[PDB]
Amino acid sequence: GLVPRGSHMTEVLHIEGHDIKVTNPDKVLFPEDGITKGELVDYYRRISGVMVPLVRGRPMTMQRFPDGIGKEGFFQKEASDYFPDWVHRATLELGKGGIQHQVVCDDAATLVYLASQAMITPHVFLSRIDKVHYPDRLIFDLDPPDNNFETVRSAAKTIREALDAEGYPVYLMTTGSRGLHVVVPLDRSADFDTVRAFARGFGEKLTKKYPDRFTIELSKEKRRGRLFLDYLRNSYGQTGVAPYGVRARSGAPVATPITWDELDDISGSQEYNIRNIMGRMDKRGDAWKYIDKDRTSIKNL
Ligand code: NA
Repeated sequence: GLVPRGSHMTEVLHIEGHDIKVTNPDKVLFPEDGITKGELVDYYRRISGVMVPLVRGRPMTMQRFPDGIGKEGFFQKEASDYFPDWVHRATLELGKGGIQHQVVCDDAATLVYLASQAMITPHVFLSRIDKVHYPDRLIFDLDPPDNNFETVRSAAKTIREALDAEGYPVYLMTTGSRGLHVVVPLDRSADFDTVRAFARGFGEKLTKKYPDRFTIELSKEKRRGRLFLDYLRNSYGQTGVAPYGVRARSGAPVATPITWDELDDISGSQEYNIRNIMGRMDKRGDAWKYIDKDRTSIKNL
């Protein structure tokens, strides 16, 4: 279950002053691809320059696969006791009662260390820990009911035009699976309840305009094949796949920020993957480089 590549039993990377040990780097995590633990860590190391700004401050849930994606992996919200103290934790009060300590990935060392701990996919809050109930992202999470990319691509364009028509900045990323997130950056002046009411009301208006096409029906059977305008990530405690996060799918696809024009150049949500994304970055640059400069507020409050 190796692709031997000359690695030592343990490689030590030196990132931002921290020694990060990568044990068994030639262990295969993607069996159809021969993508090893080391190659995954190297992906997160080179992508860190663009990804760190997009995940810093966010409570992060880890989807870890110590034996690769062909075997069972797990979600983990409570930070491991053995993570070094320089890996930031956020202290969160559970609605249950009591507290949870989640990782916050505030720098490249942390990102690389989490990859070395077999994190494949990071999932992050729509808010940052210094104002954890006040999102800086509004997400519409679009998946096609027919598993056809054109279905989600056309919905994403219409939704973008509807938000652009109201005066909002609209950003976009693939999820590296089947879907797209349409994203409005926010200035953190409204709390989640306000943002989510907006998102639901917007979805409701869009549904009334295109009633055979879109739905906000919460029950899957009532949808009757219409695309769900999923506003439900806009709550405290919800996560979305991190921008530049790897999915646990063959080919190692990446949830990639893309421009609206680029949406027509691609063929599907898994267009970019750890092995072809560097060519993309070289040619196109980070589509979300200025996302936070466009941070805005909900109109008519
Ligand atoms: Na939100």
